[PDB]
Amino acid sequence: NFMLTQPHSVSESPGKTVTISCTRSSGSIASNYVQWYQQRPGSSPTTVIYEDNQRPSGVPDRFSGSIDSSSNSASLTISGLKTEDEADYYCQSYDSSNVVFGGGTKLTVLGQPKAAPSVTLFPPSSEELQANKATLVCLISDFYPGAVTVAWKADSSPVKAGVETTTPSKQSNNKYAASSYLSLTPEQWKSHRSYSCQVTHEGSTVEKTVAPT
Amino acid sequence: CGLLGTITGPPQCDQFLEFSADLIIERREGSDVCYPGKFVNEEALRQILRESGGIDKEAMGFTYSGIRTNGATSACRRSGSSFYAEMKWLLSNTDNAAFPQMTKSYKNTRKSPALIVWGIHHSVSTAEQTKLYGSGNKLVTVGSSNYQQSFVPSPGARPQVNGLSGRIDFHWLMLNPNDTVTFSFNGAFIAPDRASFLRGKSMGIQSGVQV
Amino acid sequence: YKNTRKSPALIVWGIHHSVSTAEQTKLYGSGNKLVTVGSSNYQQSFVPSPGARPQVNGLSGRIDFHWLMLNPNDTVTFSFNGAFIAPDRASFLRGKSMGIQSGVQV
Amino acid sequence: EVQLVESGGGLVQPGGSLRLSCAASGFTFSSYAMSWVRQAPGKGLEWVSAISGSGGSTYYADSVKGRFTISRDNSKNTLYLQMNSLRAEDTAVYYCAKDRLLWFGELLFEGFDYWGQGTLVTVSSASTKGPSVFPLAPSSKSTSGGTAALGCLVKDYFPEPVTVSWNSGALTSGVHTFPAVLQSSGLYSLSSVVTVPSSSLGTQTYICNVNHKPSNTKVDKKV
Ligand SMILES: *[C@@H]1O[C@H](CO)[C@@H](O)[C@H](O)[C@H]1NC(C)=O
Ligand SMILES: *[C@@H]1O[C@H](CO)[C@@H](O)[C@H](O)[C@H]1NC(C)=O
Repeated sequence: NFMLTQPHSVSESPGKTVTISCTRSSGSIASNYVQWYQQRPGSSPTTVIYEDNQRPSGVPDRFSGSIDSSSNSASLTISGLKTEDEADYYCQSYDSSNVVFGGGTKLTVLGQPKAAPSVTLFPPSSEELQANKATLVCLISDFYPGAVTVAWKADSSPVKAGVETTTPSKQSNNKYAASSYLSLTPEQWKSHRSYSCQVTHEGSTVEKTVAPT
Repeated sequence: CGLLGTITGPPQCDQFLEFSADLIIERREGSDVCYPGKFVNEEALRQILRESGGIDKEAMGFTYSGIRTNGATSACRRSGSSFYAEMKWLLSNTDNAAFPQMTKSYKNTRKSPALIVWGIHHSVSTAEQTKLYGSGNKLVTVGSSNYQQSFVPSPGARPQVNGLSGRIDFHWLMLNPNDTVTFSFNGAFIAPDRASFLRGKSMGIQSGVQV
Repeated sequence: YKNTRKSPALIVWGIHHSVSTAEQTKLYGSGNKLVTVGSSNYQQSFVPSPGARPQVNGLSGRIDFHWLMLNPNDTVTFSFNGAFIAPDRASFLRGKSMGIQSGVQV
Repeated sequence: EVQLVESGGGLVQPGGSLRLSCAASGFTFSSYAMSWVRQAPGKGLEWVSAISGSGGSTYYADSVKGRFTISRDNSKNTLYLQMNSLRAEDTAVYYCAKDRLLWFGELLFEGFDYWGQGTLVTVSSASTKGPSVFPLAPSSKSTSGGTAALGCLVKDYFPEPVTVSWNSGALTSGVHTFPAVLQSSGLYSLSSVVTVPSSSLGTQTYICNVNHKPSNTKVDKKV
């Protein structure tokens, strides 16, 4: 089969115009139909596009579908954003008997100026190193919009096993917060040269590093 | 099995692709098609088959290069999705949405005239047509020494039959011995895999009574 | 349209052949127009033929009519993007009669 | 008005079974193929299986093939999904989605047009556990504009909630207790940190007060 790739974060101001792209790894994009589902948080998904451009009855004309065969992409487009358009947007396509879902895109209507996140990275405590355990804590606070990507690196190299990342939730001040805990064992902790927590927000990366002692 | 279903081979007619008879009986429940469609000049072809004595099938030996030849649906269902056993639903590439201009030809080396059949697909919409056979104006031509005719697909919504609102139009000519048939097509083609020859003489009837 | 009556229905439609491709797109917009008619025992498709023609009743256009007969409970379905003269009423036959052609008095 | 409704969601120990049932109404149920879509709690959509209008053809996804069995009863306008040999990974929200075609799995898929409200299937060997608190020590007397970062780490606790106060409720300004993460083990975990002046480092005592009621485990910890 194949895989579809949408951005994690998209943001714009009310009345402006966004586009959410969806790129297909293998096989042409114009070799089967593409959908666009939208999921407002706490509700089931609903379908705003089918057959790559068609609006169901009851979908505002500001939603449009598209297919760019050159970039092998399908692109949703929303004109004149409302506040109720804030949701997650999944693209979908099809193969032999396989239904491929996009990663999902978080569409944020800016209600306050953007704020880069604040990263605070802690090593494992010497006490947990006595429990023969080791845990890295990457605390991410005071960012808007509420979309981040957390990547861990073992001394120069991606490490995805043992990571647990929270869904961003709103703080008291209408800004979002998240956490990410990498689980390790003390033998791997003292093994490498350094450990890093990379937080990606709106196309900017804030990297922090820790080390044994 | 419908009497015309012996030529195309829908799932009902799998046991009647090469029959040989003196007396042929059609029943009221016989359907020539699985994927909805109908034969141009159906009755003439039925009248030809009723006195045919049977059908002999010879592979026409078309080879297709760099397109999709597995076209299938769950209307013509044998194992899972399938299609007519004597024909092939030519689609486009998964890699590229193009259907190359193809030229496929057959020479009747035999002493008896050959029953050549083929289909033209009328997709549910131009969207569907462009998704299967690629974008652009689609055109299929057929030619021999006697017969010549060209076909363009007519996409549109038809009433639901076996779940499909599309239709296939089945056409046919009879190649004389040593003559040649040639198919130009850049999409919307249901190509024949095997040809059909008449085994002798017979009589067909229509009835609903015991044998 | 579905035939809800206990007798075959008579469906008639028309296609409009405009005087030009300009006339034709004025009425129905730009594009290529195609009408597809389909039922169980019937499937056919028609294309408008626009172009120059001599006048008949001072009109250079034409409207030709087509017709099938819907068997009971069979559904007819049209697909058109222009040049369609749509039927409003279907016709049902009443029984037996006899037709003649004559030029004398009753 | 087309409306779908799912029932049967619950909590299941891994290695167990559960029979979900989606209820259909407002359309001709026999002539529209049906499918089951799931969504992990905080992840994307994932199609699970599908079934034709007749019910003869049944198509499963790879991740669930052989363990899941889909079926339907066209007379009861009801859909079913038999989930067997359940795992932690299969914990998600399950929707029934009306397909646009009669047949599934043929050359072309027009998507779904209606989605049921959803049902939560949770799979975890949920043994109630008291946390184990660890101190998050501050940096080596390094600071930014006077600030500093130290906190307490609550680890491997179940179930929610816990309460973390600092110095028996004295320290309020500069504290931030983060939401818990539901890690792979079926358990929760969270932290809480304070932004303190870098001067008092080494000259003051900061005590964090963790209270877990269901485990009756309450621990004060010093950084
Ligand atoms: C057809 O051609 C073959 C040789 O190519 C020849 O033997 C045969 O007589 C021909 N038949 C007719 C009817 O022309
Ligand atoms: C036509 O359809 C109606 C409604 O389903 C049915 O009651 C009736 O028996 C049918 N009659 C014929 C002649 O098809």
